[PDB]
Amino acid sequence: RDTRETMAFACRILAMTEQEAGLAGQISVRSGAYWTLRFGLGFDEATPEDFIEVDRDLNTLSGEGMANPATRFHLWVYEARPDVNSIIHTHSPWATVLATARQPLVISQMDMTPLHNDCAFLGEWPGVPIADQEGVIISKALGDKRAIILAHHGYLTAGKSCQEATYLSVYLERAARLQVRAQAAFGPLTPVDDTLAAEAHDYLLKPSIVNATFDYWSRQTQGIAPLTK
Amino acid sequence: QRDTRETMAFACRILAMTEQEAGLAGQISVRSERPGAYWTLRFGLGFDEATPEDFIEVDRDLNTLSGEGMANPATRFHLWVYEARPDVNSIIHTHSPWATVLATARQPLVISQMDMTPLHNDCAFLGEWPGVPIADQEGVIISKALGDKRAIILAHHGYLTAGKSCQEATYLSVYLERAARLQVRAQAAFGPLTPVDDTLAAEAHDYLLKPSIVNATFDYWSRQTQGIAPLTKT
Amino acid sequence: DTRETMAFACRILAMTEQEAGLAGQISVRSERPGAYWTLRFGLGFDEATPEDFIEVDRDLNTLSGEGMANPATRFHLWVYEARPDVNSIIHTHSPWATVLATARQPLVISQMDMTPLHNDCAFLGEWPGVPIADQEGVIISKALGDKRAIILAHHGYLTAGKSCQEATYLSVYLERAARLQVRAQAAFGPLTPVDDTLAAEAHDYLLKPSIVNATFDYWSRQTQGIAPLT
Amino acid sequence: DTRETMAFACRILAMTEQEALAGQISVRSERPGAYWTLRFGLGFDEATPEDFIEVDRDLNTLSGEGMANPATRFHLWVYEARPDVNSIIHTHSPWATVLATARQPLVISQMDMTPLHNDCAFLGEWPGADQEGVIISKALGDKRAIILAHHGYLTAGKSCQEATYLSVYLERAARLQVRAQAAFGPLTPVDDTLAAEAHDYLLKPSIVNATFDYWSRQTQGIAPL
Ligand code: NI
Ligand code: NI
Ligand code: NI
Ligand code: NI
Repeated sequence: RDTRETMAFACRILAMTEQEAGLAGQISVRSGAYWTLRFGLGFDEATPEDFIEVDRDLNTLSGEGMANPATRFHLWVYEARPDVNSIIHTHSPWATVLATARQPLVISQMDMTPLHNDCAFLGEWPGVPIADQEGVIISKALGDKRAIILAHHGYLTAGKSCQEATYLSVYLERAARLQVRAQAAFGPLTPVDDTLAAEAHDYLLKPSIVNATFDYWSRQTQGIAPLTK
Repeated sequence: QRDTRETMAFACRILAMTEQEAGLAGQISVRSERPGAYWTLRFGLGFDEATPEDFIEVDRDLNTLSGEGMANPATRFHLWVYEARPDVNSIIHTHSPWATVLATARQPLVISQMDMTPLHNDCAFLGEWPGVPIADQEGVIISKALGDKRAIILAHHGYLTAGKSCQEATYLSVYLERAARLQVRAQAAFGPLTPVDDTLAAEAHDYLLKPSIVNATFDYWSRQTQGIAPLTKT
Repeated sequence: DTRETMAFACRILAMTEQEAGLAGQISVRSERPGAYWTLRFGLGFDEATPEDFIEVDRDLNTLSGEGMANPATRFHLWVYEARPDVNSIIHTHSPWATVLATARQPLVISQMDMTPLHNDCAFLGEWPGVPIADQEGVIISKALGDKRAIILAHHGYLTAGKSCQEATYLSVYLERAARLQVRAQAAFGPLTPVDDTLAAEAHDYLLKPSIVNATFDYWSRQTQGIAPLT
Repeated sequence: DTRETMAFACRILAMTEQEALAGQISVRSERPGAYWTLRFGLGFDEATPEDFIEVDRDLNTLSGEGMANPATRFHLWVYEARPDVNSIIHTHSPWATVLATARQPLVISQMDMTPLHNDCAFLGEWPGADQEGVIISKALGDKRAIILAHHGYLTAGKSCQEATYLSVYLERAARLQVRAQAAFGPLTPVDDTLAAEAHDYLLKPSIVNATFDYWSRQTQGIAPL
């Protein structure tokens, strides 16, 4: 119940922080099974009852609905990364600009540091590959990283929890927006010092900050009343 | 008739939601079951306010055959596209923000990302801007330049999409506008883009244009326009 | 009817994203000589109601309505005196038109919707700081000449219409034209202008009273809220 | 009244699009060595008057319910260095952070940028509370604002209304500069004498307070016609 509620909030947060590209969004949580948003729904309409548990053959083991067959590749990532418990893939507007231009992230600001030495870049675009080819390609290119920019496609985040995968997704999208806006006006950016970036990376990825931020974004999706007159 | 008008009303709300307003420049039509006629949004209304009763059926002379209202005379040229393209049943024309950047800069789309592929080998580019021609000349110019494509970027003007259904014309419109936004933002920061392989782009084009995906995506966007309740508070 | 039209013009300007603190100005020439209708000081365009528009004279005395005029609108009298054809003036520091003003870049007519400003947008290259009405009015009236709009370097823009509907339509079209030009030049460099003869025909077509008034009425309905489809 | 003013300042910052839990706001307390601030874990968009607490130099809550955001402790060094400052805002707002990330100072080229003319410091070093406070107080000097390289910005006002006004004007000035440079390259600055006159005009209390009250009314919702 807690997992489905967390996944529903993660979906609403991703929709609120403007990540939508038709029905291209995917989310999963490790259960050889995984929890995922049922087929045909967007992140903005997800409720706890829309998350189903499914095996390697995409058979539903718990809940009502069918899995989005495009999430089958997530099993290869979970198999390669025992530390990963949640995966998010979207074609969000600004991260997809970096993907389309074949441009890796350049760590030049405090909030970009959760991706410092933690964002892989897959240069090859295999088109619409089958689940197995995509899983092997993405697991290999991801390596031990928390995120990957997929050239000509979008991005994927891989977190130890659904809260961490969501936090990485939002921070990667905002980091991409900052980099694209800054390079359009001023050209290539000078990165910050690697040692200080690694310290800021560890600071921003502490569970207390990740969970408090996820809970804040969750409250924002529910609506906040203006101050009374 | 009722289902056609309801589909057109949702298409208008979806275009408005996906931010495509430039005054009353927006046009939408659906080929009528009656020869020589088309359904279209009545004059004076924006896409964001369209309801089923705002779609009227008009003839080649712009006489209203069915419904209450007068046609936007600027939609008369659509008849030439329908005549040239028996496969086309719905047309959308707008001056949306990002697609109009490409049109203004005389820059064709460069297919460099998965969601740009429904326009791969499917977007014509009219390089000449003819000013404000009368519907007949506008119709011949646009039908000839469109050829067999699903979309066209009209230099110094905007774009047009031509679908087998109103759902397909809307899907092409949204994907073209988002593809143009991605390209403009990418080129402003990084310069010209590297196009993806043509064969893989054509496969992704065919995958994304399957009727099941087009209709499910149109229905999803239709639900979005109606408002989605937030998750409840405890 | 004048106060209602001005209230809708204000809501339209706020909706179409022109906001910059309380820097906005709007006026309509009064039927009474030497007077003009304007939004009262301290209110933004987004909160304007018909009762917030007052009629004021050259000395900023309130002739009709409740409230005090924004003294920064005094120079509008100089434009009305120089242009008998002008009945409504709008000045704001809208986001995109102000990028052109800040960069000292005139509009380049390269798309259909930019044509209402073709041969109709002056450019004041000098920024006089915070001048008094006497100086600002002469500077702006002289630079505007017979045009419908002017980009004011390092400041913003002003539109001058035969009606409040036309001043509003010019304001929205200028802001969107500036957005299109800035976005296009950032990605692709300087633009190719369209043919002058065709641009003048498109200018006349888009400035016809029927399309100006239908568009103003459409934007008016949008500010009031539209219910989603059931 | 202080907590209500801070609640409106928070809603205005959220409305004028500044969100990155990175946001900080404080007001110097009437009690020496203390400051009022938004409690930990809340964003500016949800702040109510009861969410502002009074805290001491050791981050102990003196008044109200809640714990302070420990990252606000450095505000004490700015208050100690600047007796004229009574409110401080720090955010990583979208456009001001573009300038900070690119190490680009503001170039005063338009009327609404003038409240920052000769009033915006630039800290070039990114150090990754005692060290942060000394570094930021020294770099800020006597200015109303500072762009912090690779980080964000801070404003320091004589009132919460002035800190909020400086925040909004700096973010909009950064947006204007970034959009203009992307399309047209480096900007020509306006005349310094005229910029200083416009700076003084726009920072008059009547304009600052009327503008803050206008933005406060906007956060509450305005009925359509
Ligand atoms: Ni994908
Ligand atoms: Ni058109
Ligand atoms: Ni002004
Ligand atoms: Ni910070």
